[PDB]
Amino acid sequence: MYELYTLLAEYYDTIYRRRIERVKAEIDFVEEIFKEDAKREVRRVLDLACGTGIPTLELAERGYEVVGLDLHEEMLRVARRKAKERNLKIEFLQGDVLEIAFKNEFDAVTMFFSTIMYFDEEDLRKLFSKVAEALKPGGVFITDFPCGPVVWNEQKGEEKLVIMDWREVEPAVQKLRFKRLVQILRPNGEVKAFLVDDELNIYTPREVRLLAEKYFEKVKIYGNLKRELSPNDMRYWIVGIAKS
Amino acid sequence: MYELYTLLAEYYDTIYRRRIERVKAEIDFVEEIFKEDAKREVRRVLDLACGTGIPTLELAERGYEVVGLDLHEEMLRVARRKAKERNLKIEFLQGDVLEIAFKNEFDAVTMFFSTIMYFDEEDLRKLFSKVAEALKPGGVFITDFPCGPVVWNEQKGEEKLVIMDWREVEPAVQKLRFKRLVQILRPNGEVKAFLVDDELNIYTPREVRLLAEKYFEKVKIYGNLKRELSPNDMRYWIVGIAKS
Amino acid sequence: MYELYTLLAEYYDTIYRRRIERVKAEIDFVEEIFKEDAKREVRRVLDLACGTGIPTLELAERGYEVVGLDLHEEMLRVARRKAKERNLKIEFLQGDVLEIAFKNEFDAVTMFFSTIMYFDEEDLRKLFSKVAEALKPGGVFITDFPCGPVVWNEQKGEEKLVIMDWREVEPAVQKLRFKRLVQILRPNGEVKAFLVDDELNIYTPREVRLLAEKYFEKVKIYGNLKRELSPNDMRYWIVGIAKS
Amino acid sequence: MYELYTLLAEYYDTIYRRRIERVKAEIDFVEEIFKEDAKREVRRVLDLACGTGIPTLELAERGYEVVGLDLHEEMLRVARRKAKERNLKIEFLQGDVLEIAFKNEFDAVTMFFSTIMYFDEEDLRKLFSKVAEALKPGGVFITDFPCGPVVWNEQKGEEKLVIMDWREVEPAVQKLRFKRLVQILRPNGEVKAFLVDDELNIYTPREVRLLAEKYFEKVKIYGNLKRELSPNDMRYWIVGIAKS
Amino acid sequence: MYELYTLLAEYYDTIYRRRIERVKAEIDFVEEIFKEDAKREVRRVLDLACGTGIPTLELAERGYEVVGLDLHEEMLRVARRKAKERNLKIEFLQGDVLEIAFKNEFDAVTMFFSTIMYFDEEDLRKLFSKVAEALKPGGVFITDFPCGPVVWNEQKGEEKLVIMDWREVEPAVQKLRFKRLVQILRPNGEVKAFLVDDELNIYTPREVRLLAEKYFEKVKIYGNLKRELSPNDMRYWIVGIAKS
Amino acid sequence: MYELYTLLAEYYDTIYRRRIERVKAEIDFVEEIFKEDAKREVRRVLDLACGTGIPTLELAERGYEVVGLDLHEEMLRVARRKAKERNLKIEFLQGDVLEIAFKNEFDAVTMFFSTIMYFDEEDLRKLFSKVAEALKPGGVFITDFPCGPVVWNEQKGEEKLVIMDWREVEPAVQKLRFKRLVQILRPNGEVKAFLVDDELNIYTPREVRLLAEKYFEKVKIYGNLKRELSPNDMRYWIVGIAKS
Ligand SMILES: Nc1ncnc2c1ncn2[C@@H]1O[C@H](CSCC[C@H](N)C(=O)O)[C@@H](O)[C@H]1O
Ligand SMILES: Nc1ncnc2c1ncn2[C@@H]1O[C@H](CSCC[C@H](N)C(=O)O)[C@@H](O)[C@H]1O
Ligand SMILES: Nc1ncnc2c1ncn2[C@@H]1O[C@H](CSCC[C@H](N)C(=O)O)[C@@H](O)[C@H]1O
Ligand SMILES: Nc1ncnc2c1ncn2[C@@H]1O[C@H](CSCC[C@H](N)C(=O)O)[C@@H](O)[C@H]1O
Ligand SMILES: Nc1ncnc2c1ncn2[C@@H]1O[C@H](CSCC[C@H](N)C(=O)O)[C@@H](O)[C@H]1O
Ligand SMILES: Nc1ncnc2c1ncn2[C@@H]1O[C@H](CSCC[C@H](N)C(=O)O)[C@@H](O)[C@H]1O
Ligand SMILES: [Mg+2]
Ligand SMILES: [Mg+2]
Repeated sequence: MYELYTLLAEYYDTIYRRRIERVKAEIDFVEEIFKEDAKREVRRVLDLACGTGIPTLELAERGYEVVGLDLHEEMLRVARRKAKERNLKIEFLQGDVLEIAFKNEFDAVTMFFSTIMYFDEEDLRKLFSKVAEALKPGGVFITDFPCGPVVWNEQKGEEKLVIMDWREVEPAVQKLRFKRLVQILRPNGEVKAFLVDDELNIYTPREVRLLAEKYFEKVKIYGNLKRELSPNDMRYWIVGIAKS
Repeated sequence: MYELYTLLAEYYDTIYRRRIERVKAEIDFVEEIFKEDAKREVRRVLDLACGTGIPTLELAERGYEVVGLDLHEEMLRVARRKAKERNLKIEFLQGDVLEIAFKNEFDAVTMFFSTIMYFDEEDLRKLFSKVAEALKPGGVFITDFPCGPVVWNEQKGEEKLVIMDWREVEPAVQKLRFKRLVQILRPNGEVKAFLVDDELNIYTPREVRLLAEKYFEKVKIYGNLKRELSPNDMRYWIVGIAKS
Repeated sequence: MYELYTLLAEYYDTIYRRRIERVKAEIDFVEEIFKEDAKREVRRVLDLACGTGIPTLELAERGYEVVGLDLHEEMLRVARRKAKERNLKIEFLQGDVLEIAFKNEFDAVTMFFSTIMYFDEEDLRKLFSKVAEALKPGGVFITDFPCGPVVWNEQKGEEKLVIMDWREVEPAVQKLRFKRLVQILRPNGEVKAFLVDDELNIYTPREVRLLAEKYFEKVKIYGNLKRELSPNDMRYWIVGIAKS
Repeated sequence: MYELYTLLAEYYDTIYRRRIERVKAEIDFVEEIFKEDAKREVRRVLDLACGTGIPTLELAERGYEVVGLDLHEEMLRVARRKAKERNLKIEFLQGDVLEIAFKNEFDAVTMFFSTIMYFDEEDLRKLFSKVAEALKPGGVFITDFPCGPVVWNEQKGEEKLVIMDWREVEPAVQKLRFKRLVQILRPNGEVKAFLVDDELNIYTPREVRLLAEKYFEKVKIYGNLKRELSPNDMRYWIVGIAKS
Repeated sequence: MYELYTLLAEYYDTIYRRRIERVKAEIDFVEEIFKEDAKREVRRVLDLACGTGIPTLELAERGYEVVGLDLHEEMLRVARRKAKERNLKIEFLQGDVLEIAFKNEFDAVTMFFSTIMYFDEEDLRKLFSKVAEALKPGGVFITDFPCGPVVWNEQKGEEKLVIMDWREVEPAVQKLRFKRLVQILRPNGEVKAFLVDDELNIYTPREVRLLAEKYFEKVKIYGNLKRELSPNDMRYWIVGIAKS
Repeated sequence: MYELYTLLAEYYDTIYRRRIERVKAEIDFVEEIFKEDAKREVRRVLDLACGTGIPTLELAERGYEVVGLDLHEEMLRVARRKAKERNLKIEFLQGDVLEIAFKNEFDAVTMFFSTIMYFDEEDLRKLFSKVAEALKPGGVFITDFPCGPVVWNEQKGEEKLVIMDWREVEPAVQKLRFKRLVQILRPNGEVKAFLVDDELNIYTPREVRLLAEKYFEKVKIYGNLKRELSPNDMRYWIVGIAKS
């Protein structure tokens, strides 16, 4: 597990070129949540499992004081490099999100790009509990998650990446095995291959809300970058608002 | 909605011939639950949304004192007819399960064949609350639910039924539109057709346990007629045990 | 052929409830075309193969002087009924679009909802030629077209419609056989069924442009209700602008 | 079973319009087999399970003396009617092919259009045994066989036929349940529907040969109207040649 | 051909980890067959095409005197290694099963895991003939057989295996081309790949029986580890019982 | 782009072994066109984008005086090598087909195997214009084109090729991204991989005829190696006849 965040860390931004191309639209939505859902001015944000800091840097660019936390130093290495290149001041920390000990010191806490799926029910409750403890009164928690083999390609410099994704689902226990073979091709034909194989957890929007309402005064479920939920939306946002 | 239980009531057992052919194995499992999970002797059972009483009669046949409740008299008419023909004594009552008012008088309450899907979150909570009140200490609540067009046929007397089912899912709001066209063919080619169109709710096993855990001391999740849950099971059983 | 416009005419608006629900967004786009693409003020519009007048009435409601033409009186009957009920003054005429003889008297000519598909190459050229002759200098022609069995349902009063669609394509000759079985169910189960079976022609956006550029000074291809064309758009609009 | 040959007999030729359009191509092949595989002159032919006599009539028209045998009078009625209309002399008899008692009476025995699928292993042996008895030395036995829901349509006069086929396969016992809903639509929308539900047997080319070799000194397997078998052929022909 | 048994021999047990996890369940069934179908005591067993001896070892472990025969030394090397490690006495021989010359020497002869698919009709007869010669009166012959691209993965120590299977079928000649790309990934990304490309033969339960009945006084067809055959079983077992 | 014609040039004929195995039938058709459609005797032929010269050599072998032109020297190297080995005299030239300047000097111009797809509308017009100039009166222009991942394999010497193809279509702009991963496996498992990634253009038969009709007196559309077009043909041939 975590092959994507260690050995493939330097290729993460390449693999997720699309996610980056639309980070601005996503943070526009996040700021609307800060403005309409939060019950306090949002200035300091804790971005959990920040990875290479794609949304982290976008938030920083807009004036937020951001602290990013990630389990893997290989990912943080990339985030710090980009922050330095863009003259953005962000505090990047290594650590497990389940072990944070911040106490009512962030106006908002975020977890971007389906990361709640890495946690089972017990760990998710632990996470939400720690997030609630990290928030200032009226602060908000924001996290997004989604509803044979597929092949695609990207390119980093002279290296071409051919990626093949497939999944194995176990509905009864709400588990999903996400597999991704990444082949890195050099100009002369030499190849290197790495296999991502992570166990993920499947949750419905209602499930997350039920688990979250236990830690936040109010929880909202939104879809498709709008502060509303439509029947056919395919990506969801859970917004937890701390009592003020 | 409810076309299947009103206009098509007399055709229900024909449409669900398969469900009937395996009711004995299902009740064998239910008795195992009464034995291993219930904390009191099970004698009096309340079967909610009993329909034509397929599992209701099988329980009665084994000596249980059963009370069956259903919203539609058309379904109850079939249940009573079969009970009479089989010399089984069962009290069949018409009524909404959400309006029951029984108090500490049933050793076990059941709801067979995916009927929880007819209730949204709010009504499901209301249902579980009333079920808990109806149960006696150590009593158990048992209910089962599942994980373009598909056509199949059955026959009742001289009439042949061609059934076409299809679904429309709204994932965001966890809603499912179950559509079923039932064509009834007579020997001379004359046809009568009826459209079933019910709005159903989509729940995961974890989700139901969460909503139920609030009303029962303990809640268990089982699969495929075994007091355990395997990764690939496709039919689930939720068992609520009243504190004893 | 044309079963949908004769025997099923009174059910057309029911079958296409969705098309109606979004006619306002479509005419908003049409007016943007009038404003930005036309080289003259648009007041009088000829709506060819107007059917039940869905977009025809919407245009009339907005102040345009509209003339609607359709081959089938059964469709016009519906259009006139709705126009009268809404106090909209529209001149509805019966006739073949390939036989129009209007001479430079319309500011714009429209053909809505994939109707160019009913015409093969030769007839399409004839149509475009007649449309060009009907337009005032700087006027515009606007028409939209799209890129096992599928079942769905609608309802008109007490009647329920179960619709099954399937197609048979002949790529070599760019022909498509559009088939639709419409079953009309009455409350007591009695049913009436009609089969739509029309031969349609398949065209690419570039094909239509090449055929249209021969009759209009300038032709534009737009997609998805925007005066631009994106790689993945699935519905197209051809806009022909007459020399001014 | 047999609904297609009784209640739907008068619609058989309509449903199998294509099977008819290429009957000449098929008989050309059959004659090639008489000429190259038969070790005697073929004059008198016994066409088993002749149905509406589609190939039976084509043979007679070419000078062959043919006797057609079928279990259903409803099918023979159509065959005789066509034989009469085309002034072709053919002896059409009603009877079960498993009960024939002919002996050294025919130069060739045929069974067209996948009918062997109606007989299980035991009955197929009985049939082959009877066919061998009916043949004259050097005579030949010829029969063809192939390797949802799917909806299609046809038309007979003013009546339109909408046909929906689907199958249920039992691989272990090599059984196939072929279902076909035939809806007959009148111009005014009135409908008549019949359900075809036959149990068929699945055989591979190898199987048939192994079963036939026991009764014919020589058994050949051909495909796609050629006296050869290619790896990807999808329609097979078994030819049994009686010892001369 | 045979790439899986030569170049990939040391990876066979990894690729077929599941086939191994249920070897005990399979031998339980095999013993049931020895006990109920064999007309003599089974002590000495000949396991044809034994491979890495997965079932061979399970039999020996239960007291049977087993002789394993395989064409490839690379596979036997693995079997002997495991036999040694588990201190099991087994005589592993290299040789072609089509060339065995045993006579009235074994109480039972086995061929596990679909290997009959490697032989065409002619060679399958030769094999069955040899097996019959090798058996003692009342002895039994047992063999199982079943009814893309698909990608899956496994792991042996630090090496990860990504396997991609696809097939090319020739229905007419009942041939199957089974292709499998096995990519072996080292932790540093280095890769080794081998392509499995075997020609296999397609047989139905009926076929095998017809071919076997010629050499065994009694031939039975079973499915899903039970001495019975159900309509939907997908894995079959052929049991040949020598005349006693 | 062009990876297939540069780095993989020496593997082209192996990858397209099938295309080669049927070149004779294709040239048989081409000669029929020279005979029935050309209005002059065909002796000198210009084969544009000749590649490794598969059809080029077949034409030369039949006595035609051929000039082959290709953008990539790597492909021409293979063509010249084969011509030399087969003692065929052909003039192979390097160059862009869009830059040809031949005038009234070829009896026929050809472009085999879907190469028109490499040109957008503008370049295709430019190409047809230059082809017309290169032809002599009554001369003919002939070109053929077709109507997740798919894996297959081939072999060149000791090297095995596993090829995985997939496509990404942009219907609105009629663009297609043809992707092909070619993995070259050596006996010891070592691998070399190359990614083909070309942008292609999608045209219908009618569309090509429209663009061509502008440069040739007559243009014909044929399908499946016959001087006619059938409804279900999947490969098309466009034939331009210069006015004679
Ligand atoms: N327990 C845990 N604690 C901290 N980070 C974790 C974690 N489990 C997973 N992660 C981190 O989850 C991240 C998922 S990738 C998503 C990255 C980033 N938020 C974005 O929007 O692009 C990885 O960087 C991984 O290292
Ligand atoms: N609110 C409600 N109260 C009581 N019955 C209800 C109900 N909503 C739906 N039902 C009943 O739900 C039943 C579903 S059919 C399943 C029937 C039966 N338990 C069996 O196992 O076969 C119908 O008989 C319907 O009338
Ligand atoms: N040759 C022709 N002349 C006039 N109308 C024609 C025609 N061929 C088809 N039609 C008409 O094409 C219409 C297609 S239905 C689309 C209707 C309408 N424009 C809308 O947007 O809803 C039918 O009303 C049919 O009668
Ligand atoms: N036991 C049996 N004896 C005689 N005919 C039989 C039969 N079982 C089925 N059939 C006949 O099988 C026929 C199959 S339909 C094929 C008909 C015809 N040979 C053709 O080529 O078109 C039906 O007409 C049916 O009545
Ligand atoms: N003609 C032949 N003679 C002996 N073994 C053969 C053979 N053709 C194929 N095989 C062997 O067939 C085996 C198939 S693999 C199945 C192995 C083993 N019986 C099990 O149950 O796991 C390979 O080990 C291969 O070497
Ligand atoms: N602009 C251009 N000018 C010349 N050749 C071109 C070209 N664009 C692509 N090609 C050539 O297109 C060829 C396509 S491969 C088809 C090759 C050959 N006609 C056959 O039938 O097998 C390649 O050899 C490539 O180099
Ligand atoms: Mg845990
Ligand atoms: Mg025409």
